[PDB]
Amino acid sequence: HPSIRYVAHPLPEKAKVSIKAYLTQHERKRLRRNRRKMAREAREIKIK
Amino acid sequence: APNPKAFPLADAALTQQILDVVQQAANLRQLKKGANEATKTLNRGISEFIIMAADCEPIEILLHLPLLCEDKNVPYVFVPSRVALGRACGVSRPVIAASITTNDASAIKTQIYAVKDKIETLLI
Amino acid sequence: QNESTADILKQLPHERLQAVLEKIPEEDLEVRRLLSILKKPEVVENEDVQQRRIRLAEILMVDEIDLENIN
Repeated sequence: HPSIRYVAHPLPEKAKVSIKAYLTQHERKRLRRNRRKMAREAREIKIK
Repeated sequence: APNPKAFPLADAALTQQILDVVQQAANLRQLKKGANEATKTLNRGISEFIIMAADCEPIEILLHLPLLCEDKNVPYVFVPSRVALGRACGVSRPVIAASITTNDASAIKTQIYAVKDKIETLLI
Repeated sequence: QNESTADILKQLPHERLQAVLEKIPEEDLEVRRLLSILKKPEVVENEDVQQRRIRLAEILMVDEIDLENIN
């Protein structure tokens, strides 16, 4: 009943994970320096 | 796939855990970056385990290490991206191989043994 | 008067970002999803939800692209 003539290659059957990106102490210091520079210039020019 | 040759290669979740240990030991100064310092940790024998990079090219320069790891009987895994690996090591320039070293006073020691155990699960 | 305080204040880089932060909704899956689609890093080393929202704002500011432009 089965077919000898041919050979099957069926069903190549087969989860998102949040990618956590760390970073350097240089980009932490630079990042905080930029944020506090934005807030500082915002409060300074605002109060000006 | 990141090359046919490099084996074993972890998944996204375990890669996330391993990179977490990379950053943590990097904050505890228990890590040694680079292929040369990885080799030094392997020769000294203080290396808990070796992480290496899959996407690096050429692959051979990271393929000298697995022989040395199998010689010293130390576990090793391949994170997919050297950019994410070095980014976890705290260096903008992508790092290929990192090494978690041994400290008896380290607070993360249990974490290192758990991750190391899952690595030994991957090794085969 | 000339150069109205609203024009200078909106021209200020921080407040121009703060106006964009008001346009973004605050949700874990939606804030996270916009980063995932936007291809920027989904999670940084350690951040509060508000800080992730701040990274949204900053990335939309530097790239000069808005939420309606993305989706």
